Amino acid sequence: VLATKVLGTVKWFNVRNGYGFINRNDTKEDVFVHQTAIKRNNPRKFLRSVGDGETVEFDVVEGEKGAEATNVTGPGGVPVKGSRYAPNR
RNA sequence: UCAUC
Repeated sequence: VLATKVLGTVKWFNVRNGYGFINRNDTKEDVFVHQTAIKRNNPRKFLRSVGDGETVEFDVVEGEKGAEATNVTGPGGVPVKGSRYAPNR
């Protein structure tokens, strides 16, 4: 873990490919986010996702190809909103 | 991992 409970804005997230990027609000740098790194998914949606432009809170770790987000939630640990491309329950 | 579901 390189940083804990960092706030960020999802740059974009591709539901079909299962990944995207988050822009850190502190450093304004992008970090990779994989679908499996989402800790609190939207219980009202199917599939694992975050939605473009959403505010998220996460840890930062060193990944294979640059820094990565893990333990992704909404701010204060609440569920994420998820992607418009992820179907609703 | 910069995609364009």
